[PDB]
Amino acid sequence: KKRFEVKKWNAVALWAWDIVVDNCAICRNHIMDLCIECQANQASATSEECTVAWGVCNHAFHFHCISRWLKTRQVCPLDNREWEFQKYGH
Amino acid sequence: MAAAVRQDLAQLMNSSGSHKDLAGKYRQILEKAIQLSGAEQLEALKAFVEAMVNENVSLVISRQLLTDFCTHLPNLPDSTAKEIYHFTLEKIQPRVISFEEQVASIRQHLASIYEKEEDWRNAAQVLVGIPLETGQKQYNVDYKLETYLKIARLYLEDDDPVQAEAYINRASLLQNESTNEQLQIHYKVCYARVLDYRRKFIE
Amino acid sequence: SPSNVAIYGGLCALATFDRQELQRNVISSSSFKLFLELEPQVRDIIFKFYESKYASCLKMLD
Amino acid sequence: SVVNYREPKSVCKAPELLAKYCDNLLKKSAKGMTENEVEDRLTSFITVFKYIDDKDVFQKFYARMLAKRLIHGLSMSMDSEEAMINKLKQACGYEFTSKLHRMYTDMSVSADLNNKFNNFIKNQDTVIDLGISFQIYVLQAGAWPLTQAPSSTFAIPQELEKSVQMFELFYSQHFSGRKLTWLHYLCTGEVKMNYLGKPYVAMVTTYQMAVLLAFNNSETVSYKELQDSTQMNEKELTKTIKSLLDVKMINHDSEKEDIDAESSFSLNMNFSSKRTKFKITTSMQKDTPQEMEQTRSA
Amino acid sequence: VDLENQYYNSKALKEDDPKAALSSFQKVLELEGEKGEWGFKALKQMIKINFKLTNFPEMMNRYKQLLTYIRSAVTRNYSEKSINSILDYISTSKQMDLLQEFYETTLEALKDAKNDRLWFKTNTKLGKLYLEREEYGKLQKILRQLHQSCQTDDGEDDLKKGTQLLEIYALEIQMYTAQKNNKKLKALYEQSLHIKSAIPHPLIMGVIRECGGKMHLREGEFEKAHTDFFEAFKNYDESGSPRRTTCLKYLVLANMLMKSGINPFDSQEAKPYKNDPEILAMTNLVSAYQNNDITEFEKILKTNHSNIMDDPFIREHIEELLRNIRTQVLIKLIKPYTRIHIPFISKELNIDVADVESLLVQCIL
Repeated sequence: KKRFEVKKWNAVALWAWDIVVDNCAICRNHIMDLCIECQANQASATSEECTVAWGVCNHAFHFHCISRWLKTRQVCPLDNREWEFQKYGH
Repeated sequence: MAAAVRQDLAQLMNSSGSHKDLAGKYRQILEKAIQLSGAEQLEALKAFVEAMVNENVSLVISRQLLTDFCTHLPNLPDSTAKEIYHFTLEKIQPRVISFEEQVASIRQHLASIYEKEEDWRNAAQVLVGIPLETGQKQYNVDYKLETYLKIARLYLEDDDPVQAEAYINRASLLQNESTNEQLQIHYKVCYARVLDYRRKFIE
Repeated sequence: SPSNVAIYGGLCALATFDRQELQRNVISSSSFKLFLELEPQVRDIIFKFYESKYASCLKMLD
Repeated sequence: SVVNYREPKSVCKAPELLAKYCDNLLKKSAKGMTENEVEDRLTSFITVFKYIDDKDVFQKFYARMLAKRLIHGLSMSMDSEEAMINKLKQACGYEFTSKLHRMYTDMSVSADLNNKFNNFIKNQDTVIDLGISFQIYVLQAGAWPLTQAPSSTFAIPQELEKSVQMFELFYSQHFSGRKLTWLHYLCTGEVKMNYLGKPYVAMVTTYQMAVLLAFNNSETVSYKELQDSTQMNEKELTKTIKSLLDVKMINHDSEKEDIDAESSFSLNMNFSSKRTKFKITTSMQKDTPQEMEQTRSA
Repeated sequence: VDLENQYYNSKALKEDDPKAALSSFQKVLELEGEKGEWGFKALKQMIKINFKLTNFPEMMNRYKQLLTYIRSAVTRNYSEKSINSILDYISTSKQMDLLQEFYETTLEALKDAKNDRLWFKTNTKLGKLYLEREEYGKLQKILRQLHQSCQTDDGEDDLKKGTQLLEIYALEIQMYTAQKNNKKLKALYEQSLHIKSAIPHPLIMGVIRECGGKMHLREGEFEKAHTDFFEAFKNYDESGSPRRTTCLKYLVLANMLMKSGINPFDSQEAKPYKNDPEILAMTNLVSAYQNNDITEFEKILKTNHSNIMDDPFIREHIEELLRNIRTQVLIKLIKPYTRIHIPFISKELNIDVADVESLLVQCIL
């Protein structure tokens, strides 16, 4: 009577970082979504993600953002401590 | 007596009863398991885990009892607890996304034995095993912070600055949302050491 | 004829041109490149003069 | 001047009404619209779209809509969708459209995985030799507007348990060092009722299926009991219960009763339908207007 | 409604023999091919049996009932997906001899212009096949039919993750790189750029770029190569392997020659794949180039010899890269002195006095 079974079932998924919360704080825009600096600049808009700088941490923020910061002060503003690069994304 | 627990579990195994009653019965068996001493305790607990990870047990039941099952574990001697922690982690793996908290809890506890016994690397590597940003479940700022910091501190003790710098960098971004002062002071002291160990003297 | 443009544009540049102009006009240009390729004698002469290879360059030149 | 200035006020209203309209055409209806019928409709749309100053709001609404329409598989004309993005690309600039495209390309990857799994049938299994048909779509989180976080820490009922675990095991083979995180909120499955005298196969959301399996043990089940069993937020549960009550798959103790947490929810044995293989999904109807409203207030 | 087609179909799925089955498969079609999908899945299953047992003229004949349901009540967008699934399975299961005809009969039905992508994809499959088969004449014929489109592969339609026009330019570039005439490749590349604006995101854009980047490196326009390889890598991630490994050498090479603004790794290109030792060498090699330290560069070249040296394109520039490091190192060094000796700098650079003397002369000029 009230017996059931299933061959094959899942629920749709995602996979994410390795980002914490509040849309990767050094810009108000997502890591995949384009920052202020990128969108305003426009001269060539890459097919997936544009230009993201990965840290030793494996948490990433925009390249342009850390780069504008770097000129006055070498140190990274959110980390408040020094930043060296390590790994490149996709 | 471990064999008797196994018998009792096998017999409940194919049941489709109410949550409160079914969980109450496993709870009684769990209490039976905990009052054993020797090889029986270890075995009955392993047997308990084998029954929980079976696909004929409801997820509601398994998540509850597995929380219950975790809190009784630190209270057992170190050898028993360590063995069980390793077994339970291998056995929880097929439905790991459903027992994520329980994996984390076991791993904080498993790491705490390794720290005490001065086997730093396993304690760190164990903590690295705890998903904190890549899971379904997203834990409070401080828990995550505590795990990254403990991981970093453990690498510093084992004289490995590179791993330490990775997890201490991951810790910094939580540190500012953290609203316990002591933990933020530990973070700074630890960071200062990570720079120390990296031969990054001036910073 | 297309042979003579390669000769003319090469030898006529080399006399009167300085270093900046040589690199920018004769060397970096896609256009002149078919011509340089057409006869290697004109081409070898330009580089050899530029590299301070004057002994090889003048020998091809006479 | 005339396009901008007319009877409704605020500016944000304009991408939303345009979004809803695109969505109203884009989702399959009763019989659908033929090829090229949409293409002419869309052309008129691209001129009105230019005039919008707050394109940001459009881009975001159209992104979420494209996501729902792809995940549900309720897109009438895939050609229409592409056509809409292709029309936008000339006007806007290349960048605008890049994210919409990036989610589309990402589907092709997912498609190929779905097939991997479907092929996994041919190999020795006997758990992949049972009930209902497949759905998955493993995607990128920031490439779609879909945020993850806790969906609701759903227990996932027993029925559904096998088949998620087998695929979870399979999946580590494909990509090592990456974890699957489920979007219970979007998923839709089917239920079959053997408690009715005329079998109907309901197309249900997984939450409704969860609330529906409880009835098997005890005919009428309280609201306090579902909260324990299903393990979902009280807010998210109200919307699901409400929907499930609105159609008479589930019915109250009497002929008429309000939706409350103080009444048990008995299974209806007098449910009738005008179509066999009935559907009810797909969250609440109210949610889309509410989202729009709540979003506007935000 | 659906109930009769489901029962008829489940009964056809038995028999497990192509005989007695045909009548049972038929009856779902007889009810009307409205939805059409019950009728489609039924029809698909008979093809599966037919290539395994039976005989191929029989298989081709069953296939043709789906080809003629294309102007019927079976939706466009389903029929194209339905077709992609069957075509992919048949290509793997059997050879080119038989396989060619299936593609040819699909093309037959599609005549009328409401069959853009469906016509293109199959026509493409004939193209791949023809080069293998060693056919020249029919290969030409397809390409002239594809050529007619200006920017396009869709009416406004969905699948155009290939292109029509651009594929021809790509195949042409694949021939001209093997033949090796530098000139024609440069013109082909400029002529392909005009089309690019209305294309979405395809694989074809990276393939065309790849040749352009190499020609730019030869030219002196190192910068035009970097951007084309960088732009290409993303699409190469979506399709995936093996080309990502080779493309990555072309990208690191190009970035060095610009002198400098290095980013093969603070931008985005390979995050888990970079760990493999094959790609690993490149990362280390780039780190040695950016710090401009001679002793490390030379250690990598010796140690992990094969992974750099075997590819001839990269191999060609390597002499220049060595000169490049030594030249930057020289400009740093020079500054504490106002009298520095040539055997002292030759010894420090790790070469003999005469190549240093020749470098200096060119450097002052």
